[PDB]
Amino acid sequence: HHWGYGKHNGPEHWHKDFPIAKGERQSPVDIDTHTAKYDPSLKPLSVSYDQATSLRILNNGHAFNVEFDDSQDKAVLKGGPLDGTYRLIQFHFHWGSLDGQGSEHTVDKKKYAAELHLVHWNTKYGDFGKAVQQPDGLAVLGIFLKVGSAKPGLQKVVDVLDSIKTKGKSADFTNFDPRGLLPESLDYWTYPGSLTTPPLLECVTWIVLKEPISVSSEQVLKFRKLNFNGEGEPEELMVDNWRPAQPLKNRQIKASFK
Ligand SMILES: NS(=O)(=O)c1cc(-c2nnn[nH]2)c(NCc2cccs2)cc1Cl
Ligand SMILES: [Zn+2]
Repeated sequence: HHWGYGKHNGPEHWHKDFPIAKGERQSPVDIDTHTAKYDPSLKPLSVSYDQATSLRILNNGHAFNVEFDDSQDKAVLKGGPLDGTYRLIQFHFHWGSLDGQGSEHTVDKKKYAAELHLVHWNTKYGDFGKAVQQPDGLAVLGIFLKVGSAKPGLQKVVDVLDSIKTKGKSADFTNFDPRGLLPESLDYWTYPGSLTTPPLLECVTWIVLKEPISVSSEQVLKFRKLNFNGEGEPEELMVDNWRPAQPLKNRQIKASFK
């Protein structure tokens, strides 16, 4: 009876196994655009992905992860609110059953169709497992998806999903360039938060881009054909794998822009 996003094991249940679910810095949150303050002291954000080495794509039974070689400083996030160097380890998405829901963060209570999370760990802690035990251990770059024009840089991901339909399936996924998933502007909001999946550790600096990327209806429809189940089990479509907005509590959301 493990956590998930079903009727009986969804986000409202997670506190029973993970009491930090009701903690002081849980994610995601609603970004109230009128309450977020411009912080002119935020340094410019540095996304250095030209040397990124993608390795593999995995269906982990609640999303799919694109994993990178993070055994050296190739693909790194620096600047903005961050002290030091954060190495890209994986990206994944959250999405909906319908275009009107799917994102984890919301903007003035608006839900986007999906949300991309590029997960990075703080290299001063030496490995990801040590970093998630620290209040500044991770940095996640969050990017909203809206449905409209296709995102050409997403299609290589869409086209491999047929090969990882069910939980525990993986496929080689080399030479994927995550720069193709970025919007034009790097304007962002930032706040201290958590993992949005169990174990919900309070170890994340969130950096959420203001500009959404556009993907096509056909692209998001292919996300919704994945399965939560393993092979040879009753089909349960992988949709609505998002945690809703959590209380902001004693936190301020800072804007990089006026
Ligand atoms: N939604 S999120 O707050 O961005 C988050 C979600 C996951 C996730 N959910 N399920 N599987 N991974 C994650 N895993 C990191 C790694 C995966 C494998 C080796 S390290 C990290 C973060 Cl910060
Ligand atoms: Zn995520």
